[PDB]
Amino acid sequence: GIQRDDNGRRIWRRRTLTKKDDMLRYKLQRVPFVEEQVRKIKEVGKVMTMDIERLLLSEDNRFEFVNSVAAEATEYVEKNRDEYGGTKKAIFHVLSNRVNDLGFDRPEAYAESDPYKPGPGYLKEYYT
Amino acid sequence: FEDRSYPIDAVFMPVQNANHSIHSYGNGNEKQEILFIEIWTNGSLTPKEALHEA
Repeated sequence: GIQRDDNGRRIWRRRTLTKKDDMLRYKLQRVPFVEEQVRKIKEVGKVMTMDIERLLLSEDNRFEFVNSVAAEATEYVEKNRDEYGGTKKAIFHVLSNRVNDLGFDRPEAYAESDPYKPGPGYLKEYYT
Repeated sequence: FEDRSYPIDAVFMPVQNANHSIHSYGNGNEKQEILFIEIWTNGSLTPKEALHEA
């Protein structure tokens, strides 16, 4: 097992696949043309939808999950009243905090803004 | 067609894909729209250079 040659450096057998996995070729690839789709997914708020499903996989009962989130949200508003109700929503803050607690990274309260707004007074108009 | 030269059915498309979208803004009666253009190229041309040639 333990082998040292001449100069005291231990020499050892590096473990390798030494076998063929056909799943390696056809699965570690990528589609190149989803930039528009990715940007709309974030725009419509679909990312938090996946995060909610992620959090519910760690929960035994979805009704106690709902109650716990509301309880945590109530605590945020009492602690800092003026920071919530506009661009930052307390329930959205709770959900993003709970995703970050798992070690993943999300923007605070999923809040994002349009960088191409042509100054104050201008509202983006939605094409139904 | 002779001398045993195999034809190659090439698709001439240095631009792989292109899309456009429009954002509309307004403050009262004053309207204003913004045009976005997305360009994908196969590297034989930059997207900015493709925009100029188009």
